[PDB]
Amino acid sequence: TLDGGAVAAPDQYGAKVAAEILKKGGNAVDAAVATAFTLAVTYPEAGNIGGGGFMTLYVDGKPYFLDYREIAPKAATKTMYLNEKGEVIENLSLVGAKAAGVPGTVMGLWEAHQRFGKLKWSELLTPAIGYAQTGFKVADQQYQYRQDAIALFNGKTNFGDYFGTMKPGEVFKQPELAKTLERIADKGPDDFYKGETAKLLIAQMKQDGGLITSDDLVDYQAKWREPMRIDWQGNTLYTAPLPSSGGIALAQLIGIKEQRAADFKGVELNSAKYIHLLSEIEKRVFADRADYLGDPQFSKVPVAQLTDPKYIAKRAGEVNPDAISATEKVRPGLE
Amino acid sequence: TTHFSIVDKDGNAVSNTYTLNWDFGSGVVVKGAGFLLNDEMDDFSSKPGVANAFGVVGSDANAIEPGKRMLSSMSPSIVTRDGHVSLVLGTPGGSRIFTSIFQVLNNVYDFHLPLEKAVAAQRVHHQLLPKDTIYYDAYAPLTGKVADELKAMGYTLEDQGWNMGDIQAIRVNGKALETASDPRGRGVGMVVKP
Repeated sequence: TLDGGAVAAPDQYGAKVAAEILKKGGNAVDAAVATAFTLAVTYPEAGNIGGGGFMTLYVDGKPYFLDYREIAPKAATKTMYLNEKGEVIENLSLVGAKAAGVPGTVMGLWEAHQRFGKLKWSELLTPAIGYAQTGFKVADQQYQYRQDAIALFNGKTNFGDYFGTMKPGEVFKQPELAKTLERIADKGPDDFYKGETAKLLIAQMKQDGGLITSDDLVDYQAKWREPMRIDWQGNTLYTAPLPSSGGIALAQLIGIKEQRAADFKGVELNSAKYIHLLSEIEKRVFADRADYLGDPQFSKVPVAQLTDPKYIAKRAGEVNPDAISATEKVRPGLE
Repeated sequence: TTHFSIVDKDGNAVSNTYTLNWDFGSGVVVKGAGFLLNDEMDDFSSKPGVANAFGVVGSDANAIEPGKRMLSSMSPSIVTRDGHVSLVLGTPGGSRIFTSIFQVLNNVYDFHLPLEKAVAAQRVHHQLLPKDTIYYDAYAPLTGKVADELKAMGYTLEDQGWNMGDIQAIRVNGKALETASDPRGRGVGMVVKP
C-alpha cells in the first residue's frame, strides 16, 4: 500500500486516462490497457493497434512479462527484400504493406487484462473511443514526424488520405478508428483477428500485395515469458528477455560496469572517460547481439552463457580504460 | 516506439513499451478501420552484415522466417528492492533503448541524481558499428572539452537527428511516489491520490 498511484505517459491524454482509471478503482493493468488504447488514438506515430510491444509487470509481489511482438507472416522468406542482383531493396522493409508483421497489440492488451484486470473490458476502451470521436490536439513534435513520414513514404501509400490533415494545436478526429475501437470493445480481439477488422486488414493486404492472411491472424498469440532478472547493489531489475535484446544487454552492461568499478571511481558523469568506458562496454554487447540473438523458439540462443558471471568477467577484462579497442578485434564472446 | 509507466496504490506496476517501429509505421492505413500497420519487419536482418534503419546488423539468429518474432531493443523495466517496486522506466529509441535505460539507471543509483535530473541528463550511444561512432541528440549535443577529448581518442561524434529517447519513469520512496517525463518529449506524469 502506497500514498497513491502514479502514471508517467508520453502525452497528456494517456496520463489523464490512466489517472481516471486508477481513481475509478482500476489497478495498474486496467489503467495500462486504457492508456494503451488511448495512445493508439492520440499518439499514432507509435501508439497503435496495428503494431506490437512488450509489457513488464509486478503484481502482488511477483514479476511477469508479456510478449505481444509481431510475427513474420507465414509467406515471409529469408530473401523477400532482396532484388534480382541480391541487393536489399531500399525501404521495402520500411514502407508499404510487405513491411508489416502480424500485429500483436490488441491480443497483448487482452491477455494482460484477462489475467490481472479488475474493470470491464468495454469500459477500458471508452476513453480511447472518446478521443477518436471528439478529437485530440496535435502536438508540435507529432506534426514534425508527420512531415518526415510523408517524405519517406514518397506518395507510395494511403498515409496522406488519413493523416494528411494533422495540424499542430488543431483538433484531429478519426471516425473509422472510433468504430474499430468500438468493435474491439464489444467483441474483444475476435474482431481484430477473426471479425470485421480482420476482414478489412486482409482486404488491404490483397489490394497492396501484402502477405498477411486470415490464417496469420487466427494463429497469432501473445506469449507470457519469464522476465530477465538482474541483481546489483542490492536491487533487482526485471526487464525484457528474448526476443528483446535489451535484457541480455542490460545484464552485460551492468555486470561489466560492476566488474570495472575501479575504473569508474572518481569519474564524473558524461566526462570523456565515462563516455569512453560506456563505449568500450557497448562494443562487446553489440558484438554478441549481432551474432547470437533472435526469436528463442527458432534457434538455441545461448542466453545462460551470455549472462554467466564468469563470462561477464571475461568480457569486462577486455575493456580498455585508456584507449579505444581495435574494432576489428572485438569478437562475439563465444567464438 | 513510445513507453509508459504505471504504479497503483497497491504497489502493482506496469511498464509498457510498444511501437509501429518507425514513426507512423509502414504508412499503410487499413481502409475502413483507420489504423496504421507497422513496418516491424525491418528489425529482422534482411541480409547478413547489412545494417537496418537503426544501424544494427545480424546473421542467422535474426534472419526472416515465417511466424518468427523479430529481434527488438525495447526494454520495459521495473526495479525492485525488498520485494517492493522502487523504479519503473522505459523509453523509445530503437537500438538506443537499453543504453539509455542503462545511463538513467547509473544516474539514479551511481550518481544519486534526482529522478528529474537523471532523465534530463545528456545521453550518448555507441554500438560497435558504425566503427567508433558516438551518437548524440540535438537536445544535449556533445560539445566543448568532452567532445574534443573523445575526438582526440579517435571517436567520430554524430548528431543522430532525433532525440535520444523519451524516458517515462516513476520512483517509489517508501510509500511516496514521484514521476519524471523526459524533457525531450511531451510526456506528462501525475501522482493519483486515492
